Amino acid sequence: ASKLRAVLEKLKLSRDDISTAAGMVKGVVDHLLLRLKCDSAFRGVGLLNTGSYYEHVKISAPNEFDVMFKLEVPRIQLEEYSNTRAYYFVKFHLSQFLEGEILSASKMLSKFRKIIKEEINDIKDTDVIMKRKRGGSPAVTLLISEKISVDITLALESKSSWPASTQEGLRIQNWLSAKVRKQLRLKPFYLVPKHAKEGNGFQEETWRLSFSHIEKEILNNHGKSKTCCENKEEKCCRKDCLKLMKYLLEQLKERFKDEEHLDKFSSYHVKTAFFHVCTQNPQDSQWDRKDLGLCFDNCVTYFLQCLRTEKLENYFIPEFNLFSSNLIDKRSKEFLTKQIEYERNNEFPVFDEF
Ligand SMILES: Nc1ncnc2c1ncn2[C@@H]1O[C@H](COP(=O)(O)OP(=O)(O)NP(=O)(O)O)[C@@H](O)[C@H]1O
Ligand SMILES: O=C(CNC(=O)c1cccnc1C(=O)O)Nc1ccc(F)c(Cl)c1
Ligand SMILES: [Mn+2]
Ligand SMILES: [Mn+2]
Ligand SMILES: [Zn+2]
Repeated sequence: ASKLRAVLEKLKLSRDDISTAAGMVKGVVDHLLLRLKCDSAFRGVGLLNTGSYYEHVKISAPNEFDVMFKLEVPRIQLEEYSNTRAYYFVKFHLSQFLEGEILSASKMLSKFRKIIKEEINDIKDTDVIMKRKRGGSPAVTLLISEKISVDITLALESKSSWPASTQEGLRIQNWLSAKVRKQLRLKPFYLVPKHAKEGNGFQEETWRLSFSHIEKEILNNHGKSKTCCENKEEKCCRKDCLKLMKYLLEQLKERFKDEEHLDKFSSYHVKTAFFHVCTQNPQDSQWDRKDLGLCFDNCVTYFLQCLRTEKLENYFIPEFNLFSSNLIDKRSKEFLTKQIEYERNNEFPVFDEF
């Protein structure tokens, strides 16, 4: 009926596209998993599916999938890197990766990337290529059949207690319950080969904490009520609001692709801000389908406040500020503030098709 509901209709994924893309991705991922198990270093890899497709908040087309290839490293000892809260040294067939007693993130990622590159070349039945290494990413990115991108992130799995920098994160007690928080923090955590900033460069030995699996569990079990979105009387608009925030940023980045001020914004910024708004608004009655426009406004104004105050804490690691001036210039946040305010004040013309 409404403008926003019409936008959501256009953002829905086609069942046929899903069927084709799911089969294509599974074939390639399962192949690489099998072949990586042949290498002595990656003998123990397992699959975890992550990101927006597996949280059912992928929009427009199923053409971008995220997966972790995780390895359990028992007796893992961590050392936080230079008070960064999110980046760590890992102290420790893995010997090829040691730089001292440090298990080098870049060394492992390099070898991981090299094995995958050699293995996709032998896939003659399918058209699979490696995309160029994108700086700062822990992923190795594939393109299947010129159309579907798959980001494969190497991860070390730890079944130890989560690091102390997470003690005050995951503030879900009033929304999803204290007992759920306790259950989630008994799950493993992951380290991925995303390196801390060091000057104008990177500390290439360091790893980054990742809780992508907890983000998926929260998105796929997202209500105060256990039956949220399982029946026609409890269809909340939380996922719709995240889809609309993602589309707002996707559209602005496309329009402003030649404007440097939008380069460092990402869908993870809107995902993080969305989790915070869920913490702020914990009741399912604050996400009623009939209030879609108000709920989406709640999300837009929260994100605008994050930009203006330069505060967007990582949801798991509260002293890691994604909107720190060390990461994004004030001028760039003000620029995005300007464009989002324009959309809010004009009923989101960037959502119009014509
Ligand atoms: N900067 C980051 N910090 C922590 N985790 C991240 C970061 N970027 C990506 N991730 C994780 O990796 C997943 C996949 O990344 P990405 O493909 O960029 O996002 P997405 O959520 O799948 N959104 P999209 O692909 O645009 O629909 C995210 O959902 C996060 O769980
Ligand atoms: O840091 C990054 C940079 N982002 C990307 O490379 C990107 C860009 C466009 C689409 N997708 C992606 C992707 O990452 O999937 N990603 C990241 C991934 C897993 C993690 F556990 C952590 Cl901590 C960070
Ligand atoms: Mn994705
Ligand atoms: Mn991705
Ligand atoms: Zn719901």
